[PDB]
Amino acid sequence: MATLTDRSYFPPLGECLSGNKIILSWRLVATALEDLACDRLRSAAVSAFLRDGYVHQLLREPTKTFAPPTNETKLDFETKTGAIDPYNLDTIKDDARWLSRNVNINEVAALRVVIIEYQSRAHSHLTGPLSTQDVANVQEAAGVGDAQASAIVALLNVTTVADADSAWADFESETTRRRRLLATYLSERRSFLAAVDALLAFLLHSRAPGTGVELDPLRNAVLQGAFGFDQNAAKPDTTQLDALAPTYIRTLEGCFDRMQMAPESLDNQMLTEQFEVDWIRTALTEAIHAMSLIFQILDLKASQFAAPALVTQWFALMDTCEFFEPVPRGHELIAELLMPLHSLVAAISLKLLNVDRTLSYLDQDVDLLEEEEPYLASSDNLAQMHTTIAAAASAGLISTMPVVFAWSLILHQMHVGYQERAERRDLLQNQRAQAGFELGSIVSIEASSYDVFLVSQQLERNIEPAENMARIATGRGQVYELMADMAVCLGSGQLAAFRPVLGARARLTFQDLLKRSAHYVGYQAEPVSCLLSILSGGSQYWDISAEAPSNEKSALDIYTRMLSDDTLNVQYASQSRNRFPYEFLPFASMCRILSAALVSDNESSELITGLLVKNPSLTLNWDPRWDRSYELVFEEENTNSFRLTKDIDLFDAAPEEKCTISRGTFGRFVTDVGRVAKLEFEHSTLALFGKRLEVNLMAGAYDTALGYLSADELIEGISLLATVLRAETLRSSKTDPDRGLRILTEASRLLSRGRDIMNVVCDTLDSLVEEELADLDGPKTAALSSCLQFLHAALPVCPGRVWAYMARCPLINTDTRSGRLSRITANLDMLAERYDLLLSAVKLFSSLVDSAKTSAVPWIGASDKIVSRVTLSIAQTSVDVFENSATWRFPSEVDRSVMIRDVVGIMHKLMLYTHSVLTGPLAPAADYVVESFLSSSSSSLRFQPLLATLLAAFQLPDTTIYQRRAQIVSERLTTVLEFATILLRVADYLNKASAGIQTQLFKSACVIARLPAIRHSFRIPAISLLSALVESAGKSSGEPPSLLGYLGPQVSRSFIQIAAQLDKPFDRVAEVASTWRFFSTILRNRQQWMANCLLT
Repeated sequence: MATLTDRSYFPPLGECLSGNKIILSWRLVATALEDLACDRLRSAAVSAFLRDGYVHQLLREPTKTFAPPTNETKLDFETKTGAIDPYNLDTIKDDARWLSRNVNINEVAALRVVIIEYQSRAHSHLTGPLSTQDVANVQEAAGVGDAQASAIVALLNVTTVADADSAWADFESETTRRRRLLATYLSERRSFLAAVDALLAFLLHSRAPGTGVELDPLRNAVLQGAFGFDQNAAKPDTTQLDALAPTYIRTLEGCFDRMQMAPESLDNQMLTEQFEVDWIRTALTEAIHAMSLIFQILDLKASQFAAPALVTQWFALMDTCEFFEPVPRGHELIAELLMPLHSLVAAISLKLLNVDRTLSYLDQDVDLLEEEEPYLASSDNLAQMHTTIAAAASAGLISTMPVVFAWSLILHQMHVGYQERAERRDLLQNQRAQAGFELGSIVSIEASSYDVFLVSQQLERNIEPAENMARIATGRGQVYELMADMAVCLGSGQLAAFRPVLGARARLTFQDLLKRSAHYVGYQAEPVSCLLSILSGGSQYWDISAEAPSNEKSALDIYTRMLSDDTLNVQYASQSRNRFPYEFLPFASMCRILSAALVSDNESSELITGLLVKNPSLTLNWDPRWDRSYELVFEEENTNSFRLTKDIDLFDAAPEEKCTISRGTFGRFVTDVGRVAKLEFEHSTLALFGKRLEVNLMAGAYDTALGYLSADELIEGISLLATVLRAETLRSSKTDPDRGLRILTEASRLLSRGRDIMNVVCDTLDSLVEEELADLDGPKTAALSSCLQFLHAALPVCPGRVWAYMARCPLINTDTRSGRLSRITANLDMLAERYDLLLSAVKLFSSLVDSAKTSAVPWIGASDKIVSRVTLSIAQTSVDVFENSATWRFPSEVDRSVMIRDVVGIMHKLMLYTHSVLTGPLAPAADYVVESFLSSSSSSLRFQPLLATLLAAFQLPDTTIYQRRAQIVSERLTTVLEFATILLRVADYLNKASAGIQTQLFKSACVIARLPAIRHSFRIPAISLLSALVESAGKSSGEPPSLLGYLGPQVSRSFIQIAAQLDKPFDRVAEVASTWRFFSTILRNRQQWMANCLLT
């Protein structure tokens, strides 16, 4: 009746051991809730799991899940297994009781883990180290006289030593099985908290962009069932959701304890080096996902004081855990979790301090809501929080510097409030003094709710401690650089650790700190730069999207607040405009960042674009040759106000294309330390920059009042142009197109000779690259990126112009006699700006071949002739890059993964689009790629990057954060695998090749077949490839190479098992079809050994 049953979460043992019921482990549940995940969340298994009342109890009270053993659970453990070929019930029983004793969980929970391990042994086999023979195969597939070094470092890391026969002897041992049990347990712990975190993100974010987002029935079902939250109710009860925060805060003390010691109840020599890392990694991961949850809950009541009990609970925790700073940090797995952990710690602390509402409340400038109560109301609260934050500031714990900084402001404001009331009181004391010395009431001070705390620390008469905290944090504490890093971590770029939604709401705390510190700090280089970083969040031009972070409206607050918030807008945003273009970077950076981020919000985009087109002022260096073209308007003694008596032209010859500012326009000099003037001249920033751009080309044929724009201003200015063009493009409709068109002509509204901004950027591009033919300069190399990005953005609005220019674009046009300039200029080195340049080219090339597919359905500059040489050069360059990537040194492996995915993608699209455009315009390009890979003159060297992807994928860390990193490696793998399949097909299709490329894939089959046990998204592309391999071998005139032969007996048994386990867990139609395709081709292509293995 009342007692919620365990049976749905833990099926009867018999149905598990048989294979009927596959237990939904937390790992699978977690994967079903991953950032991409959508289809998996629909499946009946997961739907039932999330709708289970028993599961709901674990969600509210996480200590239940792996709760300590009791006689109540010992009893259930006997009952659970008194219901029942030997899978050895006694071995399973032995293990469950061993596990329960070693990590001190209850026998039922241990039994759950034991079965999970048992039902995933096939996966365990494949994730183990390769056999020695397998390594020999990879080595031979690589086979280079020099580039085997990069192959060697990869093989060394794949972990190598095994004779397959004894590997099974190891695997079956009692020791090895129980290490797997510990690892399965640690895996389940990580996944449990990851699941809870991801579940809340799923519930609290309606209208997410998943597949068929009427996942609302599931959302509503869980909300009402687990948290009593009825959205359709009059006033929804949130007390249960709220209760999650104090609950999960409690779990954090545990994570911190475990992070310091393994349970002294665990058998020795389970304690390998591998186990210690896994143990620590789990504790940290649990901490990170709990904190993510806590934040989501706090953010439910944002713009409002948290409950004081919540505020003090958190800071008491930070006190006992020393702000989560002392952690054992040896391995890399542990290392990449530190920044995310610290980011959440800072953000949560800031969220709870709520520096913005706190300062406003102290100035009696805010009215509390019904049940709102600030922690400031109590001196006792403040006393506890103070010593904690002060201790962090004294120890110089780096990650806590934002908290120290925010607190120093709060302290100062309390001190000011006290001094004000003290003077107000001492004034009355002196009025009554005066009236008394003519020819008895001892007037006291106005009472505050924080005074007795102030006195206890002497902060009422001595504010030096607060000043010093700010000094520590801005100085040696490097809080500005620190927040910039946390903003990348909490960003929306490829290095981001968290969901964009969470990150966007968290970065908000950092922005509030800068909003308030601007009162004490001016408009200085550091806070400004930091603010730009917090806004940027590590994004770039390629990340620009037509949609908001998970379609969330409030996720864009951090961006929209730059407009709507009086302090940020006046102190930062409008402040940057008031000094543009005299100071170019900040204003230009900010418009680029905001417009890129605000694409989905029309009212915000119009305000930013409108400002660029209708800009009220202009700030520049005063030309001393204008000392008679102005009269002082008056007051004070004015270095300030003046009025232009004559007209002044910003641009002079040595034409009606000039920038003149009519007389009467008012101005103001802005330094007295220099000669800078702010002119109230309304104008178009874009139109102006376009003309500045044009002047820079003519090399002294013009005069500029604005000066020659430098390399940095060249980079920033074009990127802004690119971004704004791109943004306006994505906002355009079929009822309102030509938005990008308008932006192009608005920027071309001031040029000469019937010339466009298009021509200016293209001429800039060509001129730059002859200047960049010197090749030593990064800033110029970066400017090349911007030109390419503009060209990319310009492609959708005027395709023909871009194609027409690419024909003469010196970067590629190998053309007449190998005039390939991008290759020479990029190859020289492969770091920093060079990578960005090469990426921009690749990305632009990819859009070009995309343009040919939609051209087969304004366009005037595109002819078959031109499209053929352009795409041929692209193919030529793509192959060159792809091949060279083997030896190159990229900034990071994530960066390499982007490069490889996009370069291989280009070549894949060339072969795939050749038939839908007689040879055909894409034919020579497609032929170039085909001939490049089929010729064994270099095929034995042109396979290495393919294998590198294979091994990179095989070594993707097991993490539930850094999902964007995992999506990217997955896209690199998938793209390479699918490219390999198209190669095999085309090779068979024209009967050439077969030979080496097919052979190399067989040599690589040992790695390929292990992929499906690394990630779900790997499964279908890997299997699909092996099927294409088997089908190709069946088309060879002799007897096809045995696939079972290469993989070995045991690996094959495990692989085939998984192809059946592929069908099972989520019931996806696609998974079933790939197993069917694989088995069908095995049975039809003379792989008898594999065929028989299929049935055993």
